Amino acid sequence: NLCPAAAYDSRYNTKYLGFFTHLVQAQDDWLFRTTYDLRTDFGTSAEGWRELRALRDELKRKGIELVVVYQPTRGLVNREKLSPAEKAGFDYELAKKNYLATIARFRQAGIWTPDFSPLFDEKEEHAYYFKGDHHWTPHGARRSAKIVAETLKQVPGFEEIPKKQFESKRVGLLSKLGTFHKAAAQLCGNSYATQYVDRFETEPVGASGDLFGDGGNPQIALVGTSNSGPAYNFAGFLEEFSGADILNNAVSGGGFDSSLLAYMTSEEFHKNPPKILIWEFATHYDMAQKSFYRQAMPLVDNGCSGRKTVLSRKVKLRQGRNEVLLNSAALPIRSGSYVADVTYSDPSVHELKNTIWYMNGRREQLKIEQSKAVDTGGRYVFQLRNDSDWADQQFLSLEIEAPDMPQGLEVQASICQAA
Repeated sequence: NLCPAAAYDSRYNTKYLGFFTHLVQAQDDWLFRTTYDLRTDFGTSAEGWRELRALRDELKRKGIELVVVYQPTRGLVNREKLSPAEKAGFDYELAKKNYLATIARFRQAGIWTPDFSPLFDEKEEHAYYFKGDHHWTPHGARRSAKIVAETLKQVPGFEEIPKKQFESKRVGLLSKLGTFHKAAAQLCGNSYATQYVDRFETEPVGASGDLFGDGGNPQIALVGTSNSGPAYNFAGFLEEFSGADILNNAVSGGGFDSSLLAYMTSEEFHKNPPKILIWEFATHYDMAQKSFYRQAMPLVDNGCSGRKTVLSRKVKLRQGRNEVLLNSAALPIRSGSYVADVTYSDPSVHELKNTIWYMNGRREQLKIEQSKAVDTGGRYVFQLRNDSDWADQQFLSLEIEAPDMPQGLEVQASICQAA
């Protein structure tokens, strides 16, 4: 039913289109993406695995256990919706093997990791995935949350977490015209039916003993993508099957990084850290991205908050370059053991362009893009570079390139010792 042009990866050469490379027509109105859905490669580089373990450890030091929800591919779960040709062409066993190996590597990094493989190659009346979209249906989210809940119960400390009874009810229908279907419409002029599935919500029921473990506060937090959003009720099913409150901090559009970064920038996170942090994302993200970890690591301990700065200053941004902090007294500030903490006056500024000068004339240009949908109060936090040959350098200056900058916009920067 798809037009011939749809079969060529080079036809998907744009921003919108690159998320669909390339579309194939399966049974009924099922579409699959070859590179996203029918992939056989999973995981990350050795550096990625080291960064994941380091982050897990930092979290563990703070009394936080990490659970990763590694959402499986549409190909692994809904294999059977493929055409016989496509099914024959999709190396399902290789994909499954590589996926499971990746799950094992998560575990080896000290991360609790639910195994979704019993859901693979499913035969279910309510399909795990939408026909022409990248989101799971609520039923998919539900079957996933049952397994995750089983992992949560194994997590050290889970027994002390306050327990409640939750019930999930269907409260309406959820309409979705899938993104793959829309992409195919743009490419081929095709037209696909909007899907309507069961929409669910979850509520506490019963009496208001076990409710008061850990003083009664919620102890489990969820960070994630649009998949953990309210429409699919992933958090609600987690509560239903686990008996525990789930603080949902998912960010739609946030991808791999945004939700967790915004959450760990929040004050409540550092005031009352969760015993358990659940982290949900899919298989196409680059898990080794260094600028992610440079923020996440120092964010575990609230950057410079509560702790004395060696330098601190507030300047109004001019168009272009702004020198923000200058070590004019030539104080001892070793890079690979120092941290930056920075706050815009306008919380709607979702981009930060930094230049870091050292006493040897070298420079680092660090550019941090933040999701449009989050609000960290305009705050950003990052470690000074500690690559092989940078950790040793003496800090000289921090400069900030102005953002469509709001008028009057100022910025507050501070540099502190790291623990």
